[PDB]
Parts: sequence; structure tokens; C-alpha cells
Amino acid sequence: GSFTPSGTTGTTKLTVTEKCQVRVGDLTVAKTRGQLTDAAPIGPVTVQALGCDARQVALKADTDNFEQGKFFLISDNNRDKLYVNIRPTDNSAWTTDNGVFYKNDVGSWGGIIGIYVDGQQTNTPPGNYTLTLTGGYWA
Amino acid sequence: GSFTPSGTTGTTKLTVTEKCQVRVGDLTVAKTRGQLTDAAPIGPVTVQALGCDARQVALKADTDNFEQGKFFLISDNNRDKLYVNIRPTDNSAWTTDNGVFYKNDVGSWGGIIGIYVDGQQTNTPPGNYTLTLTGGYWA
Amino acid sequence: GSFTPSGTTGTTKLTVTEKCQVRVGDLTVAKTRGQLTDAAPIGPVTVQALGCDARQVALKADTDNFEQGKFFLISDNNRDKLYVNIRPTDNSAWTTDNGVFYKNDVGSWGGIIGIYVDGQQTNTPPGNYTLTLTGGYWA
Ligand SMILES: O=C(O)CCC(=O)OC[C@@H](NC(=O)C(Cl)Cl)[C@H](O)c1ccc([N+](=O)[O-])cc1
Ligand SMILES: O=C(O)CCC(=O)OC[C@@H](NC(=O)C(Cl)Cl)[C@H](O)c1ccc([N+](=O)[O-])cc1
Ligand SMILES: O=C(O)CCC(=O)OC[C@@H](NC(=O)C(Cl)Cl)[C@H](O)c1ccc([N+](=O)[O-])cc1
Repeated sequence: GSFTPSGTTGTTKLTVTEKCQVRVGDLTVAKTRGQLTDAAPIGPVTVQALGCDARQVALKADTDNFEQGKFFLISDNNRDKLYVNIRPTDNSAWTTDNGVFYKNDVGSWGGIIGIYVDGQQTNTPPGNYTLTLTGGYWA
Repeated sequence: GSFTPSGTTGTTKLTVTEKCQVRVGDLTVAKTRGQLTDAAPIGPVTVQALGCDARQVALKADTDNFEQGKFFLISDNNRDKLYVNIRPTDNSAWTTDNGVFYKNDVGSWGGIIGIYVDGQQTNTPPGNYTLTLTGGYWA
Repeated sequence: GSFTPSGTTGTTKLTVTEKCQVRVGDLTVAKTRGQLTDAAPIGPVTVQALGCDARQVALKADTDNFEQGKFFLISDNNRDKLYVNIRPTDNSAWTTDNGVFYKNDVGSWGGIIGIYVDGQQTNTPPGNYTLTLTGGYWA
């Protein structure tokens, strides 16, 4: 049961605002707190594995993005959490183990991992939220 | 008289150089210190508000970018200032209040905010300068 | 013998992985440690000088990227080095002096600087490696 970092990093960012929302500069992913309903999509994460025919593809969340079997985006100040579910768009089987989301079967998997709001969190404080996922393999 | 953060962040960057200027890597906004003449344009900042029919759109500068009713880009080391004026390209009326630039009338305004050199500053030390503006609303 | 910073910054990034490599998110430059063979190209660095007819174009590496006449990409944690050679793709003559790579002749040079693995380093620890180069001039 261990993760070996071996791959690149994907960063999922979301800015939460109030109903009166002021977008400054280039387009980024932003939602009102009212839009943070259960199962609301936050964004996709592409995964492309190579040379993993005999290993289980895995993604490890940054330390600040997990606790107690749960994943969450975290505010810039490290204070506020936005709980999420992480799920492949296909029908593949994965397991969660202490910040690690790994594939049940070996193979050089390619696919999309979706990040979804876990439980309505319409009271989330406005701010910039991040989830960082690093590629590697589990055993 | 208070700002509520509610929106995204726009970052205005400028690299100041000497006459002999060496651009490394991708194109970025760069000027010689000799080009930092009064009213010289540094760049535009897009603003798009939504759901603000009953609020005054506002932009708040990072703490390190204002003092004494004045705005400035700040060097990477926090030491050197480049004083600027912030002005909408249209004929709309705005007010400055302690790092906050807010619109006089309520409404979901969309427009361009220009950043301009305030007073000739042709002796500015070469370096990378930044101005950070966060969207929200004032009352 | 001194460098005057005057220009922009180019950042060369490389993620080193094991054979089982998991790419997460957008495409970035990544190699297996087995690919870090001698003279292996890491990437190009564009250089465009202006107003340097009477100066020697120069690039200075960040402090953490050089020591003892040698250049290296450095890991995120500052611990691990990946030694490189820096060489213009054309036939121009340059000199290295304590973290500074400068052109022997004056002139507003434009060209490509290649970054290459210096000596096989197939045991490099997986991680994210960076080399930062700032433009300016030498005398
Ligand atoms: O994406 C966001 O920024 C917010 C969520 C969204 O787009 O709503 C719905 C959306 N789904 C997702 O973002 C899920 Cl989280 Cl993967 C959409 O159906 C979609 C986008 C991208 C891809 N893809 O690249 O394969 C598949 C499906
Ligand atoms: O922009 C820079 O990088 C330097 C300033 C400049 O472009 O000089 C002149 C320029 N103006 C500005 O940058 C002002 Cl600061 Cl908005 C130009 O007229 C312009 C650019 C973009 C837009 N727009 O997007 O609507 C309107 C006008
Ligand atoms: O580049 C990488 O990401 C890895 C190295 C590579 O591309 O292998 C080979 C490659 N060379 C380089 O990257 C050297 Cl380090 Cl400049 C290629 O021949 C090339 C790329 C770009 C340019 N250019 O912009 O002028 C010239 C030549």
C-alpha cells in the first residue's frame, strides 16, 4: 500500500463568489456559492499513463487537500474546504487510500477524472480554491 | 464604506529594463525606463460583472499596491513602486477609497479599466512590477 | 566583469519520472530518467536583444541554478540537481562566468539557446526541475 510519484501535476482551480460576481482579467472557472449544489461538476482532469502495463495508475492529492478518507479543494489561506468526490467518467474501478486515488487493475490507463461537489455547500466562503493531483503508481 | 470580495483576480505585469533590453522566453509586457513617461499605457484590465444590478462594482488592489490614496505596481522584492492611475476607458464615474476603486452607480457593469503611468518615472529601477486587482462590490 | 539585469526571464521546466509515467492535466515537458542521456535536449530558450549595439548580451542563472562554473536545473525542494550545458544553436562565441552566460562580441543578438543534459544522469530522482535565466548585459 504505497504511492510512488511518477508523472506530472494537474491543478483544479475554482473561484467561489457571491451572486454579485465581478470577473477581472482572463476567463477562469468561477461559480457563485449558490451553484455549489450536490454533485455539481467543478472540472475534468485528464490522465494519460504510459509504460504502466504492470502497475496500477494512481493520483495523489497534496497534503492540504485530504483528511479522513475525504478530498477537498482548499482556499488560498488554507482555512476553508470544499469537499469533493473524484470519479473517472468511464466505468473503471478505483480505490481511495489516505489521499491516494488508485486504479484497481494494472495498465496504462488514459481517461478523464471528474471533480464534483460532495454535498451541497452553498455557504462556502467566497475565495480561490485549489485541488492538486500528482500522477504516479500504487502497490 | 466597505468592500466585499466577490469575483476573480486580474494581474497587471510589467518588466522595466534599460535601453539595452534582453527578452528571454515568451513575449511579455516590457518597457525601457525611458518609456515610463506620464500617462503611458501599461495595459488594459477587463471587467465583467454579473448579478450586480443592485450593487456598486468594485476592484480592490492588493495591500502592497496602495498607500495614501495612491496606486502603484510593486517590484518582486516589494521595494520599488511605479505609481499609476486607474481609469475606465468609457465615461463612467468611479471613486477611490483606501485601495478600492468603485463605481459611483449600481449595475452589472462590463468595461475596460486602463492602467497608466502617473507622472514621468523614467528613473524606475529595472525589475518585474505587478499590480493585483480583485473584483467585488462596495457599499 | 559584471552582469546588469535588463530584460525578461525565461524558465525551463522539466518533470522527470520513472518508466511508468502518469501525465495529469495539460501537456508539459516530461522525460523518464532513462531519457536523461548525455546531450539529450531539454528545450530551447529564445533570446531577442534590442538596443544592445554597444553591449554584450548576457543571461544570468538564478542563484540556485549554478555553482563552480556549472549550471543545473534544480528540483522543487532545492535538493536535487540536473547538470546541463547551455549552448547557442548558431556558431556564436559565448563565455561562462559565475552563473552568467555572456556573448563575446557586442550587438543586439537574437537566437536560440539550447539546454542539454550534461553527462548521463539516468538516476535522477523523479520530480519537477527548473532552470531560470534572466536577460541583461555583461562588461
Ligand atoms: O468543466 C468545468 O469547468 C465545470 C464542469 C463542467 O464542465 O460541467 C459538465 C462537464 N463535466 C465535467 O466537468 C466533469 Cl467534472 Cl468531468 C462536461 O460534461 C465535460 C467537460 C469536459 C469533458 N472532457 O474534457 O472530456 C467532458 C465533459
Ligand atoms: O496594452 C498594453 O500592453 C500597453 C498599453 C497599450 O496597449 O497601449 C495603448 C492601448 N491602451 C491600453 O493599454 C490602455 Cl492602458 Cl486600456 C490600446 O489603445 C488598447 C489595448 C487594448 C484595448 N482593449 O482590450 O480594449 C483597448 C485599447
Ligand atoms: O524542446 C524540447 O521540449 C525538448 C528538446 C527537443 O525539442 O529536441 C530537439 C530540439 N532541440 C532543442 O530543444 C534544443 Cl535544446 Cl534547442 C529541436 O531540434 C528544436 C526545437 C525547437 C527549436 N526552435 O524553437 O528553434 C529548434 C530545434
